Amino acid sequence: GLFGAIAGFIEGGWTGMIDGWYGYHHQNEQGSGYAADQKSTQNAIDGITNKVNSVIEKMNTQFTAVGKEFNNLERRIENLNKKVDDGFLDIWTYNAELLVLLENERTLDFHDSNVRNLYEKVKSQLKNNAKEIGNGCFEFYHKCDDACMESVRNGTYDYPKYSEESKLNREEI
Amino acid sequence: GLFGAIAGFIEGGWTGMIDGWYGYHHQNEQGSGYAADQKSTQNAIDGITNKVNSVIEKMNTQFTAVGKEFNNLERRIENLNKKVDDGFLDIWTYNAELLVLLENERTLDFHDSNVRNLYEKVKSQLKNNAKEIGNGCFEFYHKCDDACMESVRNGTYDYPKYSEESKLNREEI
Amino acid sequence: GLFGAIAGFIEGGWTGMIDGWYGYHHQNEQGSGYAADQKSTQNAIDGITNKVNSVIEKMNTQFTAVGKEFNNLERRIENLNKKVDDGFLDIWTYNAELLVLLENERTLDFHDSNVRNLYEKVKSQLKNNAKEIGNGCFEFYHKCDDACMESVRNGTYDYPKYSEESKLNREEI
Amino acid sequence: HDCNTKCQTPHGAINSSLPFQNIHPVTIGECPKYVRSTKLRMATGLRNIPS
Amino acid sequence: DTICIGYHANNSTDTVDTVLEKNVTVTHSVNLLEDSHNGKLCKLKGIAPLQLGKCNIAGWLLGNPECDLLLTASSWSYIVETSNSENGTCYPGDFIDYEELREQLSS
Ligand SMILES: *[C@@H]1O[C@H](CO)[C@@H](O[C@@H]2O[C@H](CO)[C@@H](O)[C@H](O)[C@H]2NC(C)=O)[C@H](O)[C@H]1NC(C)=O
Ligand SMILES: *[C@@H]1O[C@H](CO)[C@@H](O[C@@H]2O[C@H](CO)[C@@H](O)[C@H](O)[C@H]2NC(C)=O)[C@H](O)[C@H]1NC(C)=O
Ligand SMILES: *[C@@H]1O[C@H](CO)[C@@H](O)[C@H](O)[C@H]1NC(C)=O
Repeated sequence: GLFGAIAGFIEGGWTGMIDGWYGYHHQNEQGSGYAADQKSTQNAIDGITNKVNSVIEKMNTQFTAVGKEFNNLERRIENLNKKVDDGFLDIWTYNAELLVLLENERTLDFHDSNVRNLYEKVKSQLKNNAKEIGNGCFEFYHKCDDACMESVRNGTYDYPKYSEESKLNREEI
Repeated sequence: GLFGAIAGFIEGGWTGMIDGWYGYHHQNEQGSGYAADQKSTQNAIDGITNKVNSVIEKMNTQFTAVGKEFNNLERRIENLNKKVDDGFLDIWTYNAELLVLLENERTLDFHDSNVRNLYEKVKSQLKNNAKEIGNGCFEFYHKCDDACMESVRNGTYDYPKYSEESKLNREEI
Repeated sequence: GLFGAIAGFIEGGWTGMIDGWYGYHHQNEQGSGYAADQKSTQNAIDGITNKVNSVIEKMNTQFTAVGKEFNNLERRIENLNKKVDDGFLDIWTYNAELLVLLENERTLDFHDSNVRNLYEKVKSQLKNNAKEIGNGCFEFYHKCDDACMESVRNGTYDYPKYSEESKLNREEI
Repeated sequence: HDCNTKCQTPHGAINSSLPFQNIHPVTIGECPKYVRSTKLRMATGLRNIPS
Repeated sequence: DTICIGYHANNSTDTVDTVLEKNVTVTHSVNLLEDSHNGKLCKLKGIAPLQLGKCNIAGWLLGNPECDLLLTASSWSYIVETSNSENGTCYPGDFIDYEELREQLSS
């Protein structure tokens, strides 16, 4: 992971999560579960969709191309013609393969990067109210519930509304 | 934003700032304003300049190319010639367009990335003496003035010279 | 540095370190030195090896290509043939050079990025037990020794085992 | 055969809208671009890490 | 009390290649390369090809006596010759500009 998240500080995938590519895990006393992130996932969806389509548009589909015949006094021009056929075939084969190599790296990067963005966007919301407990996990300095879990995934978690509670909790360390 | 800064944790642009691509906002009691960052901006300027020129150098300018005539017993070779003309035209059209797609993504990334670098380079200067107040903003734990504002943009802000003041300020929270 | 580490917050190289591309510096009372990181370095080694080989495989080696002769009533087809020779030569020259430009940027990025990953992976291990003393350096809130230095480079440093000691140390600031 | 295609090759007909094909350089109709490749798979998802 | 950020995963066995590493397993992927076919010679826009079978263009156009089955052909989507297309010029000789003619026939 060029962005250190995937196959990095967040070691694993969640075969549990099946909603989408990026998501949170939560365990409030009320219970556990998975909830994939709409905004990010839909973005990644949209983008990567655009990426495949953009690459494919650059490929005009091939029209009728049948080979040419030549008689035995036309060896030079039959060879010229093979040179062209082989020359273009090398170029398209090289372009196709090289593109797919390079762009596969970019795509995986993209996903790694989106994940890091997510994490850090949460981290900048919580701060004191929770601590970095490793592998993309926060631990709440205060008690929180399922409806509250939806404030996080909302991008609207109210840091003041629990800053009091978390303060006197954190300060017992 | 692959680097989460632009269109990310720093939501907007500053039609106010017209000095350069990257810059700070400040409001000391003495007054408000904008000041673009030389070092970064000039770098980005330089680099992106190099990028356009490098791409364009790779294009040898086209020299005289006029088509060829053929008589009605030369249909094979007239078709060979069209195949070459069309073949090269596909390749250059694909190269041109594909490059510009891909490199536009890289360029925007670059800008996003420079901005994040800037922010974090400041953040590593301030630490305690100020707090992460969101959307690329710091809030000073101590009072500071216009000439002091120039210490920040200087990359020379003296963390010790205000660490005392900020300490007893921060500790009142 | 697109990732802000190299030629960035970590200004310089270590002509001292000769074990590998990425490594730590340490000075415990027992003495100073350099120790390159296996896991990262070997990864970068492996990857960049794959990168060179992958690029080179995409190049089928050139087989016998000798030019063609033509008589003085064959100027059109001699010109067709030159057009093909020149056309393919432009394309391969452009591909070769353009690739190397673009991929050189990616490679350097890669190295910058690996370094940042390393730093941050350490930082997430230490936290309180040490402070960000600039240019990719930590300062231990507790005393530590050569065998302990190997816990860091191990990726297994025991944060609890010194959290006590560091606590009462840090709290004297 | 009594059979319908938008793309014919000496080996047989293709019925696909992928950009590339490695069946035959000789084509009639609207076909994918012939290439020498054996595999052309583009990632869309991310690295699959089950453990 | 906790929350975590994580990424999808599944039972896929799709592998792709990348600059940095070969044979990477991935959650999702499209295949760009078509490699299956009919096995068969079909109609194009509903018109059948002309099967020259054991004749070749010369035999067909000149009317080589072995090519009577073709006498009736008058429209086609494309022309097929076969490894057995040898009945053409039954009386020995050159067919001048034979390849141009074949190229002409092509449209
Ligand atoms: C290619 O073959 C497939 C079937 O093998 C066809 O795919 C079908 O798509 C049509 C039109 O969108 C649907 O109504 C069918 O139900 C699909 N088939 C199946 C089995 O799901 C396609 O029509 C074929 N095209 C050609 C030109 O032969
Ligand atoms: C791609 O990865 C797969 C799965 O990890 C590998 O599958 C193995 O292939 C070997 C060698 O042919 C088999 O004998 C093993 O039984 C397979 N192992 C597993 C875990 O499925 C495969 O090695 C890789 N392919 C290449 C070309 O490297
Ligand atoms: C993969 O997932 C599908 C359902 O999404 C399942 O039915 C299929 O059998 C699975 N394959 C494997 C190998 O687990």
